[PDB]
Amino acid sequence: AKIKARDLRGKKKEELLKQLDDLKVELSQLRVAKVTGGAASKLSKIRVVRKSIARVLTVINQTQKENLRKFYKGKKYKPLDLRPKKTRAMRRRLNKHEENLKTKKQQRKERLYPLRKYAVKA
Amino acid sequence: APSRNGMVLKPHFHKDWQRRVATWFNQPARKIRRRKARQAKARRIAPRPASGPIRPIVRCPTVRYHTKVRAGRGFSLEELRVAGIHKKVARTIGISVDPRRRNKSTESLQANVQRLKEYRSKLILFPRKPSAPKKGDSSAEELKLATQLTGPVMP
Amino acid sequence: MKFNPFVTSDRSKNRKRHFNAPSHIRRKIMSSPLSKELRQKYNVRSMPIRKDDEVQVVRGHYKGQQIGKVVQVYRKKYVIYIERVQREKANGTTVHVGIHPSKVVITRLKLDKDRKKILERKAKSRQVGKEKGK
Amino acid sequence: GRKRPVPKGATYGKPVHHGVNQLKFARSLQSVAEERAGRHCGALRVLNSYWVGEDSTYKFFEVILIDPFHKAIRRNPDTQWITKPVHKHREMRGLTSAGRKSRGLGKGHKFHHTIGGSRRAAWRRRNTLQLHRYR
Amino acid sequence: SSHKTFRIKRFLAKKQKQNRPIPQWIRMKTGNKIRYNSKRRHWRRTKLGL
Amino acid sequence: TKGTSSFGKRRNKTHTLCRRCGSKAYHLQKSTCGKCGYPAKRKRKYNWSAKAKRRNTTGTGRMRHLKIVYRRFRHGFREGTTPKPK
Amino acid sequence: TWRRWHRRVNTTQKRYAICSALAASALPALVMSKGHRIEEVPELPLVVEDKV
Amino acid sequence: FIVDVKANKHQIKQAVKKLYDIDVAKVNTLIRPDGEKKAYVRLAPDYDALDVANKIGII
RNA sequence: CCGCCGCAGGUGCAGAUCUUGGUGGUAGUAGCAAAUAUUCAAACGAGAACUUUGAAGGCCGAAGUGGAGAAGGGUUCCAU
RNA sequence: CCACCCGACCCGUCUUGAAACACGGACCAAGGAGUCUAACACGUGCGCGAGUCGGGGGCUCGCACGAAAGCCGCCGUGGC
RNA sequence: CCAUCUAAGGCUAAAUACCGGCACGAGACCGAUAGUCAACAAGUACCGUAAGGGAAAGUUGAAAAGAACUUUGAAGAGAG
RNA sequence: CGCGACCUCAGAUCAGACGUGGCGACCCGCUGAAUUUAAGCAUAUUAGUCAGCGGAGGAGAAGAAACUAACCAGGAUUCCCUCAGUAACGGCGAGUGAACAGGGAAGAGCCCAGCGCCGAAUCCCCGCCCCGCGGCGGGGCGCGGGACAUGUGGCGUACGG
RNA sequence: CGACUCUUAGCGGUGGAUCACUCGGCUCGUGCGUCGAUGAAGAACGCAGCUAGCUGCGAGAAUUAAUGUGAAUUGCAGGACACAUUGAUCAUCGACACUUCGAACGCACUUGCGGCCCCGGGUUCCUCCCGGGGCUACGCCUGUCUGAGCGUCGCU
Ligand SMILES: [K+]
Ligand SMILES: [K+]
Ligand SMILES: [K+]
Ligand SMILES: [K+]
Ligand SMILES: [Mg+2]
Ligand SMILES: [Mg+2]
Ligand SMILES: [Mg+2]
Ligand SMILES: [Mg+2]
Ligand SMILES: [Mg+2]
Ligand SMILES: [Mg+2]
Ligand SMILES: [Mg+2]
Ligand SMILES: [Mg+2]
Ligand SMILES: [Mg+2]
Ligand SMILES: [Mg+2]
Ligand SMILES: [Mg+2]
Ligand SMILES: [Mg+2]
Ligand SMILES: [Mg+2]
Ligand SMILES: [Mg+2]
Ligand SMILES: [Mg+2]
Ligand SMILES: [Mg+2]
Ligand SMILES: [Mg+2]
Ligand SMILES: [Mg+2]
Ligand SMILES: [Mg+2]
Ligand SMILES: [Mg+2]
Ligand SMILES: [Mg+2]
Ligand SMILES: [Mg+2]
Ligand SMILES: [Mg+2]
Ligand SMILES: [Mg+2]
Ligand SMILES: [Mg+2]
Ligand SMILES: [Mg+2]
Ligand SMILES: [Mg+2]
Ligand SMILES: [Mg+2]
Ligand SMILES: [Mg+2]
Ligand SMILES: [Mg+2]
Ligand SMILES: [Mg+2]
Ligand SMILES: [Mg+2]
Ligand SMILES: [Mg+2]
Ligand SMILES: [Mg+2]
Ligand SMILES: [Mg+2]
Ligand SMILES: [Mg+2]
Ligand SMILES: [Mg+2]
Ligand SMILES: [Mg+2]
Ligand SMILES: [Mg+2]
Ligand SMILES: [Mg+2]
Ligand SMILES: [Mg+2]
Ligand SMILES: [Mg+2]
Ligand SMILES: [Mg+2]
Ligand SMILES: [Mg+2]
Ligand SMILES: [Mg+2]
Ligand SMILES: [Mg+2]
Ligand SMILES: [Mg+2]
Ligand SMILES: [Mg+2]
Ligand SMILES: [Mg+2]
Ligand SMILES: [Mg+2]
Ligand SMILES: [Mg+2]
Ligand SMILES: [Mg+2]
Ligand SMILES: [Mg+2]
Ligand SMILES: [Mg+2]
Ligand SMILES: [Mg+2]
Ligand SMILES: [Mg+2]
Ligand SMILES: [Mg+2]
Ligand SMILES: [Mg+2]
Ligand SMILES: [Mg+2]
Ligand SMILES: [Zn+2]
Repeated sequence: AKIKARDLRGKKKEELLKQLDDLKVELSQLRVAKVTGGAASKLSKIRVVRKSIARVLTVINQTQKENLRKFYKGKKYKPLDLRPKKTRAMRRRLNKHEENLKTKKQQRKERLYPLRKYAVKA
Repeated sequence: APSRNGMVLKPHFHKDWQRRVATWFNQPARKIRRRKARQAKARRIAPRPASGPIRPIVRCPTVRYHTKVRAGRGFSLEELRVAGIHKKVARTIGISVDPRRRNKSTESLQANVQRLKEYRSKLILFPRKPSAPKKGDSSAEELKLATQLTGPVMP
Repeated sequence: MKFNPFVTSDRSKNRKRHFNAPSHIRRKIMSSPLSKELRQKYNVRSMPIRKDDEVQVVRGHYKGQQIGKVVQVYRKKYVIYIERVQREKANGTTVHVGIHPSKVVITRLKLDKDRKKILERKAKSRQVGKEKGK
Repeated sequence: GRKRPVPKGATYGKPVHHGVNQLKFARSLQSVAEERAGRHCGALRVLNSYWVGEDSTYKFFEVILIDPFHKAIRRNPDTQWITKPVHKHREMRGLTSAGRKSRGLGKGHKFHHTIGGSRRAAWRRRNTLQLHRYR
Repeated sequence: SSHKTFRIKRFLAKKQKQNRPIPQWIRMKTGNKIRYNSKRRHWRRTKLGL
Repeated sequence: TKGTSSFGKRRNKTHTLCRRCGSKAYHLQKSTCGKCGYPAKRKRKYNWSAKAKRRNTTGTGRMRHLKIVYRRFRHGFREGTTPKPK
Repeated sequence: TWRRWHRRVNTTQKRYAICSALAASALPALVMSKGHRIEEVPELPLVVEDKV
Repeated sequence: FIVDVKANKHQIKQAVKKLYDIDVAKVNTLIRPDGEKKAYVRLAPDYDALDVANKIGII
């Protein structure tokens, strides 16, 4: 049949691995057919199976990582791969809370002397 | 080599001048960019004057220019003290303050003191809370008269 | 005259974008006029040509009234093959001759869910522009 | 001072440039001390330094360093300036008190060499030929 | 030489695999200008230099 | 004998392939590369050769990661989000 | 690039050129000399109402 | 067999053993000039290579 | 693609032992002369002074024109 | 194209003097050398004139042309 | 005598620069010996131990319709 | 003897973080020629330039006077026009060469230490719970730990407080 | 009488000028102005059914997911559940993936040699062997633990 990532979403971990195994077995047979003569139909199935394996593996990896993110959600420390990447320099910049910190002296100035809305008559 | 009658010239072209030549092909683009920034700033700060805060009258120094006056950096602390304006408040309401300037003569001090008072009459002060006004300009005054004063404030 | 500063009028640029356009853009480039009856029926002037569309060749040596089906849209070559638009190779093999889709007129459209969605978008917009011109 | 590090004292030039000894470094030994402390501790920011002693061969300075990623530093708005990336290796760009003393900065008749921010900035401005569009 | 490191042997492997003529069907493809492999190395004429 | 005859005795390699830059300039006895300066931490680069600088500068390779950063910049380096499902 | 591309013209001389150009545009002999096909034009200068 | 260059004789023996459900007596590996690793996998005497080749599809 | 009125310039070649590309006379010329040597028959083949096989006459002559390696080469190895 | 009569040495160059037993040039094609910037002088053209000049800036709901053009005047600061 | 500031601690946007980079627009520019070295599998082929040096090279046709078939030749190559 | 406190040190694959290298047009800090000009040449010039080294950012650096002036005075920095090829420097040769005032572009000001007063009133880390909630945190608690009187924080900085 | 030679024209060659063309430069301008121990720049090797270069990519290798799009891709072939509308292709790209060397990180740079922890197998019940996973670089900050000192002291 046609392997679609949509169908693999609901499948369990065990049967996802089993599907991966059957595809890997089939690809090995196709590679045998490549060197043992082999019809054009068998050769052209190599790409179909190869991409089918990638489709199954992507679903497994995507499922496995999102489970980690749910487990590590709310934890103080998370694995580096599960952390925001962005750029090294953006990761090393002050956080929004630190950037919004004001000294009491600065807070007192803003309270006492706020910028006023005014107009001047010509 | 000189030839017949001519001026003795010493052109300052013995360094690698060709490496440091500033052309002005972005001058039209620079003028456009400055104009747009001026317009953007004016829209942001409306209805406050576009040019900026009011500046004082100062007399230009040296014998070459002491007959002329111009806009100064900011009103001195003595001028603000006589006018009755707190130095911290002056900046919020659009008055430039220059703590470095000292008034040597009373004529200059009175000229700027009068300038500050006349500015204060012309000022329309919007309340911080539109619903609740305390010591701000009248609703009628704010509603119609307020408009962005283009050009230097009280040239 | 063009006024958009972000749209180029450069001959080299427009030729470069045209001859290196990806296939999905080449689909739009390969649009063809609808027939008068189709234009009146759907209120649409032009559609991107599709395989299994009946067309008339209206320019070139194969111009005529014959209705032929589009059998292949070779976007890489910017040309389409029509079922009776062929010629005789030396050895006797019959090969289709490529016709640019702007030189054919669609007489029958291959309607499916996507074409019907596309047609009702163009007609809604053409009509909305009338609510402008008026 | 700073001996000219040429092999066997040979400079291979005109006599004006034949000097090897009696030469002086442009920056002070306090500036060099800050540079050494800053280079060794690349993860810290050099704030200032002060003298603590000297003998005939050595001068001793104590450099104040700040860790720019400690919370007591990043959560204090008065010291948040040192945590910004533009303040990386201030001692290596002549931005500490000891470093800036050698740049010729200052206000007035004495400091005309560095109008524009640096001696290089002033030299560039004064040696750039401004060719306007309309001449 | 018969004595060779793994890195040098792997390097010589890539150079042998690259030294092949173009497939004949490359020429039939649209917009083709490659009429023959211009990067063909002959062991006796031009040396790898390693 | 300094010419043709002396050319026959060349059978020992001064340089080999560098493990950092891939050029065949890794001096074996000196254990240093005359191209990139390996094993020095910093890359060997001189303003006296602009040609040499442009032969290996940023841009002559793959950009396996930069050309992803250039793409991600145009959207503000967003992460942790996906387009709405269809 | 630092060739002298641009040129200065005195404002008075620029204004004189506009005056001469306007004066010549009112002379049918000079407009026709520019191949402007005005043989059926009612008048020179040609003025039309402002609702245009 | 043509095998991955990363693999060693222990891995090749273990892979062949339970890919094709046979027993292996000896593994001799070489790296051919095109950079591939070729493994000569000699099976146990009870297993027949011709029989296994038929099940694989080699012949 | 050009005429006319103006505008602008990287605007006119025989030379620079000029630069790059091409082409001649020389000229079917000089030359294909270091280390003794080839011959007969057959085969294959469109085609044989030169390939192969057989026969003959020779040479290297064990410090080899023999048999194997190191370095270097890197597939040149082998078959078709 | 050819014939005949009279005339007729190979150009470029340096040079007092070149057909020179002075140098460069086998041949052909294409490329190939007083430019541009700043300054100054004088001469000529144009505008205004005891003045003259905005070149820097600003204004005109920037933007095909238009990066142009127009305007400023308590923008003439300043230059001459 | 007077004037003027208050060193030897620190922060700070704008106006400014930008022959690298990511996108984009334009030109009285060049037009394959020109324009970037590079319009092409170009920093490629190739050279050098190496640092480094570094090319040449665009165009069938509207569409391959890229010349079936006959004939001479071993074929390249011809004649129809 | 030993048991403790502190000080000065050391080890750890200790818990959690941070630096390295690249690019380098523009920017900052150093180092730094000679060709060249002077019809020779050594000071000078080239030039604080090329090459060399280090450090950054989207700008950098500079920056709120130990300023300019000498006027009826101006008033942080940077950039533009002008000042000006000027004052000045110079085998006073060749050559070199700023600034202040004026007009503009932009315009923004501030914080400590000290000196005092407030029962350290201050900060970091850890554990738990509640709420916004991709870790950004807010609060509450803890006879939890540590920093800190060799001085944290509030107030206050030459315009005075 | 010819050859031979020269000149001029026709045609044929040789050569690639000229003209026309231009998905390329050059110059100016504008907006933005973002790399890296969460492994960059660069290098190596590998990856397509037929594919060597260029390009693209990383053992999921000329691509996976997703979103948009809406019937192709194409030099040949193959697949009607691999010839698909239940989504071809292309674009976008936020998810996943991402070999070796490289600041390059166990040590060394030979695919050379270790150490610690966990899992599976060798009937493992020890040693040991094989496979797999995690970790093991330098500097530095805060904090912790373990300590050193005829450094300064207190108590006994
Ligand atoms: K050997
Ligand atoms: K001569
Ligand atoms: K001659
Ligand atoms: K899709
Ligand atoms: Mg305070
Ligand atoms: Mg302004
Ligand atoms: Mg162009
Ligand atoms: Mg020297
Ligand atoms: Mg110096
Ligand atoms: Mg800064
Ligand atoms: Mg600063
Ligand atoms: Mg200064
Ligand atoms: Mg100058
Ligand atoms: Mg050889
Ligand atoms: Mg020699
Ligand atoms: Mg050696
Ligand atoms: Mg072996
Ligand atoms: Mg031209
Ligand atoms: Mg010329
Ligand atoms: Mg010529
Ligand atoms: Mg001549
Ligand atoms: Mg002969
Ligand atoms: Mg001979
Ligand atoms: Mg003999
Ligand atoms: Mg013998
Ligand atoms: Mg002998
Ligand atoms: Mg003579
Ligand atoms: Mg002569
Ligand atoms: Mg003679
Ligand atoms: Mg001579
Ligand atoms: Mg000659
Ligand atoms: Mg010519
Ligand atoms: Mg005149
Ligand atoms: Mg005027
Ligand atoms: Mg324009
Ligand atoms: Mg204008
Ligand atoms: Mg005047
Ligand atoms: Mg005046
Ligand atoms: Mg501060
Ligand atoms: Mg041409
Ligand atoms: Mg070229
Ligand atoms: Mg070239
Ligand atoms: Mg740790
Ligand atoms: Mg660095
Ligand atoms: Mg740029
Ligand atoms: Mg001289
Ligand atoms: Mg001379
Ligand atoms: Mg000399
Ligand atoms: Mg100097
Ligand atoms: Mg330099
Ligand atoms: Mg950056
Ligand atoms: Mg700035
Ligand atoms: Mg102050
Ligand atoms: Mg000033
Ligand atoms: Mg003057
Ligand atoms: Mg002096
Ligand atoms: Mg100087
Ligand atoms: Mg000034
Ligand atoms: Mg205090
Ligand atoms: Mg001809
Ligand atoms: Mg030819
Ligand atoms: Mg997909
Ligand atoms: Mg070894
Ligand atoms: Zn290297």
